[PDB]
Amino acid sequence: WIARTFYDGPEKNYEKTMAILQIEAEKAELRLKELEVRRLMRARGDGPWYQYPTIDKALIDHSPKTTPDN
Amino acid sequence: PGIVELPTLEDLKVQEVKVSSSVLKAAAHHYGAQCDKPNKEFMLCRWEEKDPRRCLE
Ligand SMILES: CCCCCCCCCCCCCCCCC[C@@H](O)O[C@H](CO[C@H](O)CCCCCCCCCCCCCCC)COP(=O)(O)OCC[N+](C)(C)C
Repeated sequence: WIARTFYDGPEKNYEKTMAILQIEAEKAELRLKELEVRRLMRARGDGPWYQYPTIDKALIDHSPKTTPDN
Repeated sequence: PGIVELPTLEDLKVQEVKVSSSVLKAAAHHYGAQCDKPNKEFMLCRWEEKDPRRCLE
């Protein structure tokens, strides 16, 4: 009576634990991947992150400048 | 890095104009009216090449 009224079967806890373990394992591998990606991006600078600003080339004046040799 | 090339003195020899600034100013308008084509060609070459060594002729 106690088992029927207050508790459930072992399969419920078993599968819940499996789902939780899978979720946490994916989270851990994602954290490692994010750390590695951050390290590589900061070391190289070829990714969208750590793109420090540079001088815009649209500000340059392309016209004769009173002197042929610029 | 690299060697700067410079034309020899024989390439820079030419019959200079030995008149003063006042003489040039007196005929400046007529000089510009008459000698416009070679001067404009030289000026265009000067602003296009951006190199004095490319406009001696
Ligand atoms: C002859 C009898 C001998 C044995 C006597 C046994 C006595 C048992 C009383 C002790 C109860 C405490 C154990 C569990 C309480 C909470 C556990 C909880 O999970 O159960 C809830 C149910 O518990 C009851 O609602 C609460 C128990 C309280 C009743 C005790 C009686 C005396 C209380 C005094 C009240 C005061 C009244 C006013 C006084 C003036 C809901 O369960 P649920 O999470 O959905 O489970 C889902 C699985 N399903 C689908 C199979 C159901």
